[PDB]
Amino acid sequence: PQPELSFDAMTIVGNLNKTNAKKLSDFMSTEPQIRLWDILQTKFKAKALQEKVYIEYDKVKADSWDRRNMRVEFNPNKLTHEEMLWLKQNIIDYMEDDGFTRLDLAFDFEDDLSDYYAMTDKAVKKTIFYGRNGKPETKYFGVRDSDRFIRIYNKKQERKDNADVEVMSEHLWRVEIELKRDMVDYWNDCFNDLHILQPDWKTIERTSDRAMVFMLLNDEEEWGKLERRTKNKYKKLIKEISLIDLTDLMKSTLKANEKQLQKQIDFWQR
Amino acid sequence: PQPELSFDAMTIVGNLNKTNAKKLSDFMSTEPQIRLWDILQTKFKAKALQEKVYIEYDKVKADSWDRRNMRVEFNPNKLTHEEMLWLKQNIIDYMEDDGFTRLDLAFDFEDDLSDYYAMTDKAVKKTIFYGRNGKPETKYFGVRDSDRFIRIYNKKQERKDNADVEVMSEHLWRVEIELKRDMVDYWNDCFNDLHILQPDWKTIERTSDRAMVFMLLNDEEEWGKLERRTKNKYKKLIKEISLIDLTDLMKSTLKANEKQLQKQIDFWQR
Repeated sequence: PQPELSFDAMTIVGNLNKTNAKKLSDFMSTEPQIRLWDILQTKFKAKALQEKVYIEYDKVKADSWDRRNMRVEFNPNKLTHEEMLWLKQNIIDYMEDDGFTRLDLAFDFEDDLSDYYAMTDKAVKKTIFYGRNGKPETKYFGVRDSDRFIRIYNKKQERKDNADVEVMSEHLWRVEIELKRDMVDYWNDCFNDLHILQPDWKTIERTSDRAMVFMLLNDEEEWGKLERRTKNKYKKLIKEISLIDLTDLMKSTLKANEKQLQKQIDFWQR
Repeated sequence: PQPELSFDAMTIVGNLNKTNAKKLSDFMSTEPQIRLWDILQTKFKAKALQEKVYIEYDKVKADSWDRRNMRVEFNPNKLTHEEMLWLKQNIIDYMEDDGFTRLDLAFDFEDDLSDYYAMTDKAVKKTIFYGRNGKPETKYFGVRDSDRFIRIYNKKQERKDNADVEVMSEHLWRVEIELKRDMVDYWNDCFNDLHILQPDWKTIERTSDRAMVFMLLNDEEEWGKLERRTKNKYKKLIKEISLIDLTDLMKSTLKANEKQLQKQIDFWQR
């Protein structure tokens, strides 16, 4: 099936007038439905819309480092159009120099991806959480504080664990692609290096090759020991080996929805 | 070599009088060298000894979980005898029902443990943090909120990352054993189920060799592809190879230091 695609988090950074700082700070105090703390004239913090939006202002940090002085954070999938309009009119519009600092792509699949092998052709860090079973439940590729980070994990299990309403599907896995700083502008093709695979090594006829791969695919630590020219050889081979690569479906769904998603972004920037 | 062993964290939980709550709350306010916040009559938080000791009191949250109402947290390796005596006299003594909630065993090794891994006789959950190189830096066995949790990680790398003074040894790895709640009393012979192992093939110097074996050990059909002259080379190699189990050295060092460690505990409970 085609995976559902959506933005899953958005950060927006901007700068705020002396006049507007207060104006906005003033406004917020009057509304009991917003939660205010860490207040000074140069500082404030806030959560709004039943704690779905984080809002932070700090000028002295902003002056200390040559940066923008207000962030707004939230997940658009959990906001109501009504709400989105409220937030734009009452917060975002009053920011200047405003743009995106974060942007997350969420591909939901109704398959089980435990059984796929997820890989980057690039030489980066990883993290794997295994279940009691010895099988993987959550995978991270890259590091969170970076231009690009990827999670692949069992959404069903994660939703169940979070006491969310249970799901009609028998399997549900997400593939989240966190784009920060300048990478946000390339969201429409950000999983070029990424592949989600599953091959059948038997059908291959070179013997040492098959062993070597089989090991790489069954002890992730063994990548750590391999010479760099070697790493590339086996990266090549892995990709070269598998029939169905879900990358292709992702790229497709992305293209199919590029225009809507694009509009959805444009909305915030006007 | 024999690994250095020590307790690496201690939590102490107790209960505090109405009288003593204030008394202590009063005492602390007078010392500018201790940092007080989140104050109510039922609540208070504090860090002392240059932020090395956390201290938290909460009556409303003690009973709401059916526990004792004050924690004191700290790493004994980073405290001065002077300091330890200060803390006992000015804090711990005024607690009643006092006992240990947490206790961590730290085995430092001057070897490289990258290729070693732990297994209980259970198939518990796991976490592995890999470096950019593809090698493992940190391994977790179990879950942190439990009677028992184990970290094995590169202390050298972790100390370097923490901007600690660099170390004369070329390798330094720790094996931390976090014991909580009732398990603390059994710090002393846990390893009937447990082994810190290196599998057969891991022990080999040679990448191609170790791959080839791993495959032979995990796919029966791969013998069928191999002329006899090869089979023997790997037959030879297999027999030639043993698992290394560090458990034994740990049990030993533990026994060797049981009495000191035991005294070191007794100190706090008087």
